[PDB]
Amino acid sequence: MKQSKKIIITCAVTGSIHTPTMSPYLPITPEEIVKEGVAAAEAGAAMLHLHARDPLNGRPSQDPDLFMRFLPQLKERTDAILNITTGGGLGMSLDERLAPARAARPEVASMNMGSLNFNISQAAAKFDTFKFDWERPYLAGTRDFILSNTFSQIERGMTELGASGTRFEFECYDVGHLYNLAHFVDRKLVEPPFFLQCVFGILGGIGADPENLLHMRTIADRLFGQDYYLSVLAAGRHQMPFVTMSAILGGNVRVGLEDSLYSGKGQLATSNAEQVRKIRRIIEELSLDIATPDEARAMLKTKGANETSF
Amino acid sequence: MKQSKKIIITCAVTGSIHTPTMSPYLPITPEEIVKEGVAAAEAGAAMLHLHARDPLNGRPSQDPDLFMRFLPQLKERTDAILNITTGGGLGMSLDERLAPARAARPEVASMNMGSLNFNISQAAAKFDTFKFDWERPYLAGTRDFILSNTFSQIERGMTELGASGTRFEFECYDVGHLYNLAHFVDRKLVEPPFFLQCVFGILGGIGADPENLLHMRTIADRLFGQDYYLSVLAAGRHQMPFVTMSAILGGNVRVGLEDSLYSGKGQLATSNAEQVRKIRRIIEELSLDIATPDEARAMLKTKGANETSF
Amino acid sequence: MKQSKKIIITCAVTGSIHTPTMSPYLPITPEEIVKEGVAAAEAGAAMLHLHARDPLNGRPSQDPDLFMRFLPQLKERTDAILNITTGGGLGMSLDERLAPARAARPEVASMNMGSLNFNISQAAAKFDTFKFDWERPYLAGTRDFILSNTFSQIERGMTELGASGTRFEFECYDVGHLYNLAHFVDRKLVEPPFFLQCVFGILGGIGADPENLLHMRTIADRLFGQDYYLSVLAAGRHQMPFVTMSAILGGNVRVGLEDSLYSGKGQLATSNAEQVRKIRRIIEELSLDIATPDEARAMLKTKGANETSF
Amino acid sequence: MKQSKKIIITCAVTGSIHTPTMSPYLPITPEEIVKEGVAAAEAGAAMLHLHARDPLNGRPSQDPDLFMRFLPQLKERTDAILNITTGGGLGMSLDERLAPARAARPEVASMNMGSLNFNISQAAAKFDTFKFDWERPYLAGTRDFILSNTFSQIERGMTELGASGTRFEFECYDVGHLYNLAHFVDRKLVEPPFFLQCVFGILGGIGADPENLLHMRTIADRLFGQDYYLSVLAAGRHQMPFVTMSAILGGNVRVGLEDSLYSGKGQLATSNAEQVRKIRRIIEELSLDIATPDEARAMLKTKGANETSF
Ligand SMILES: [Zn+2]
Ligand SMILES: [Zn+2]
Ligand SMILES: [Zn+2]
Ligand SMILES: [Zn+2]
Repeated sequence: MKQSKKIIITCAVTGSIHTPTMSPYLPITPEEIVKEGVAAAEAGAAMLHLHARDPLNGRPSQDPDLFMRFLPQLKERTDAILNITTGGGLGMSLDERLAPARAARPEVASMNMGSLNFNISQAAAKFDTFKFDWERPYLAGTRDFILSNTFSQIERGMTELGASGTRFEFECYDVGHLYNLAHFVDRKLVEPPFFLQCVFGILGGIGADPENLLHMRTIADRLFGQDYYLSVLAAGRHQMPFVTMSAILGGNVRVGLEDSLYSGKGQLATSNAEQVRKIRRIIEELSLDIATPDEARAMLKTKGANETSF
Repeated sequence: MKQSKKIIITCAVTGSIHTPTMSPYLPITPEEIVKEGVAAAEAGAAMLHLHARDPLNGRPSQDPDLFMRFLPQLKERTDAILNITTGGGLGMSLDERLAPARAARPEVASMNMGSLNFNISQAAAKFDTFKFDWERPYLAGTRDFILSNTFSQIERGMTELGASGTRFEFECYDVGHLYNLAHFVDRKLVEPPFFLQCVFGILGGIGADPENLLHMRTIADRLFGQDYYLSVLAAGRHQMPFVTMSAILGGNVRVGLEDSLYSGKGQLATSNAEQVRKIRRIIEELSLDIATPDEARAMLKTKGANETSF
Repeated sequence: MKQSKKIIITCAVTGSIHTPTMSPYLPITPEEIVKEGVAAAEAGAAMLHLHARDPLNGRPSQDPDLFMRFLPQLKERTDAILNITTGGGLGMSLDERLAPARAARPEVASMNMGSLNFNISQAAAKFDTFKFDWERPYLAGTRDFILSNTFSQIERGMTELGASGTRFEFECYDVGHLYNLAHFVDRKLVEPPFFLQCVFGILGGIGADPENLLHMRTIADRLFGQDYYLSVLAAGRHQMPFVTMSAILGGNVRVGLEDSLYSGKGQLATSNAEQVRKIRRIIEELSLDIATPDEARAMLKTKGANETSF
Repeated sequence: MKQSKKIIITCAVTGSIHTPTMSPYLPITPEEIVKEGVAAAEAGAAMLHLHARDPLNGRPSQDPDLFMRFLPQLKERTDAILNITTGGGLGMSLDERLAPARAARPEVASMNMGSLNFNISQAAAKFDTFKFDWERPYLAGTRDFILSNTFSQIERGMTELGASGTRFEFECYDVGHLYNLAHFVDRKLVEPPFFLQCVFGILGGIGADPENLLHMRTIADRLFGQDYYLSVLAAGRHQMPFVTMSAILGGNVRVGLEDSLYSGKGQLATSNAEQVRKIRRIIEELSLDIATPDEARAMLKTKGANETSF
């Protein structure tokens, strides 16, 4: 693992797992996404991980037109690296999923490193009523859902998006995902540095037990040595302890309303900025420091803000 | 983990990953499966893990009629526990996959604990020619293949097969599979003892690095304490070191031509019995001992040989 | 490991490793020790780990008369649990080392769980001049020094101090110390709960690599299950990351000028209270909470503040 | 860790922990040591780890004259590398301990990497009577014993024995010993390759739990990368499982009556050769292979058999 002299704080603004019923502070409209992205960047986020939602009901959408209603606006108001999801909403085809990144030609895109069960159905039991008709069926339908990323699908994404100079945020939900990445690294379909994002607490993925983070770092060191950066995200209540653990291990951090709707125990976060501010305070207490957007670009070896199609 | 006073040697006779071109000793016909199963049992295998193949070309098949051409014969010639696959051939639907276990009502059935990429396409590069037309497309098609076991699919299998008194061999290909099992254990859809089979070396699953075995045991201890038995299988050259490691850790062992076509380095195994004999010799050198079929039945708490439908 | 609903912050006020030349803020006199202990307790320290020093030159001393110049004063000004060292100054005999605890009959005493090389000689290279004649020879002499705690010595300490109702802070500097404790636990010379203090970063002990903390917790879980509390201290720059890691793992924390002379990177701590305040802020950011002295007494099952001989 | 293409089998012939009462097959006289060393070498031992004993009563002795009654004889009858203990008998001074290696100028000498409690007193409870007067007091006296290896002592041994071209077998009884070695490696007092011998199961050292071996390998990889060879020994019943684990991990193996008096469960070993033969059979079952003495010399980079003073 390459030691992160300056820590990259990534903010995942809204995602596609949480639904409108779950929090009145979930960013939905393009205008809310811009406002939240800017606030997160101003709090210290060097990178913004972005999904789009239907502006009226919050349903996940990979419509590039919705992305074009916030990407240019974010670019004009902040210098944060704009990271586009290729995961999108649960149930979308690969064509739908790659559309935004293909249209935008971003500096960074997420790249899910394996197929797994992705079960968020238990969340539905916490709510007796739902604001929109799509929410309960969406959550319930995940009991029989696989977030698909076959070796052929990964290779296609790497080839098509790699061609425009995109660098990837490799999302690794389990130990096997590290080995899946090693397969591609050995075939030279991606070049170092590898930005490895370990994901904890999803039902279908690796659990949010600390031993799992240290284990994944040990395996990543064995497979990739000094050619990778560690980043960490964890679901809900696990977010702060896991990203603090990452900082301590010489890694990078991902926070945001996509991953947890809470600022702290029993308290809904009113903004992405609250979580960015919190992890930054923790980092500072540990005598560590954060990366600026341009320091992050140099770490990830991105193509530059001026080379995108927005 | 419950310490295995007597070690269960499971023999996986033929499987569905290896193809006829790869070895002339791959058991194909029902008569070959009976002969091999009996030899494996006589060498010390307490349990036989079974798949069927098209008798003419070796193509994987979950036709219950093919199973009925070897199950009664095995039952009459050995007292080994007959474990029926619910994985079957790669590309089969869940209906096809559950058919043999539903017809046979076996003491044990395999139960795959999560969805994963299952890529055996690299095997094709080792052979310039193939005996049968189905082999190359089968292997190549795995680049875009997911061995599907959604939470809904797992629950269906547990409910339908649990109803006939079947005990499961829980196949865990990655750390997330342990957490997937814990979900069901917490909901009481399966009762202890849990026979956990950790699977190493599949491209799409956890790699065959020793640290992965000890890590999975640590996590299983945290999730299940004294309610589980550890078993281990590893692909190809990793088979013997991994099953020896399992024995040393107080676990059980799985060998067989399903998992490795080799008796030792650079030597094709002429029979399943060769591998069973080898692991038994290693066990004996370590001052350990193997379980008889009935000792295995008492460990797994099976319904008994007389309660099956064959 | 028993989960620490409320975290015990222990403050090690001065120790015997750091010398006066190293910081003008090192507490030396009994009056400085009282002032510092009170400030640390008021900042949130539930327990104070105490050593004495020669009031004129700061040389470590296990003279019970020096302890009696701060113990009654601390008892009157705070309700913090007073933990007396049985380690004392490097080079002292066991008779000298046990004298303060034997005289004071404290609620808690430290108990070093094994013999190890204890080399602090490298610290001398950071200073071209020393305030007092004893400092350089003290540090240099540690190259050929063993902090002695033989099985006979440990048994004597446990027997003599156990007789007065003392509970022990078991100081474990390496993995073997856990096994040394297990030997005594199996012989029932100490009763649960076991307050295990893992010590990282001493040359001669286990290094300050995160993997070592998680490993020691895994081994402690195997040896002691639910009968122990985890506490952690780390030398110098490692203090804050290690105690934060402990908090995240469900453990307790030890800070203080005994272990690190710094408040943060490149900044000498002016008081023990600075470090207590810092770890408390980190704890609060993680949505965790600290234990009051009486909550700590209930956790450790101490004899009570009124049952000491001061 | 450097992968051991050929495995070095070291045979520790007699040691100083086991006493004559414990087995009639314990090698005592110089003639017995020669006979046993030759048998062990002929069974496959590339290296012989040697201690001397009083020929009449078996009491440990570091008298160089006793070593000269077996070293020339071993050199003439086998080409095995002769490894001389600098540990010797428990209770000896460093002067006594270094005498044999200083006189012999061997290719290899053992080098204990830290001070620890070394308690073998529990062995006495297994015997109601003892053959010789020295045995019970020797064992009982270990309750209050430290195997001393201070940083000054280690440096002296490295300097004095390094001067004659000796390579060291670094005996590491706990994780802290790895860090102790790193201190010397960083100061260039020893040059690569480092032959690291991890020692499990001594009361006062790290316990014989498998996790401890994998952990020590992880730490050694972090501290020394590709500059070291792993070797393993374990006490009594732990010997075979631990050395088999080492083989599986790409390490080397140490067996012998010094470490275990047993050939297998409930069976006293009649000769060192029995254990060498057993580990060699296990190695061969795993499709691994052993090193010849000269292959071992090339691995360890020894000065050659002709450059010793015997
Ligand atoms: Zn996302
Ligand atoms: Zn199968
Ligand atoms: Zn202290
Ligand atoms: Zn020895």
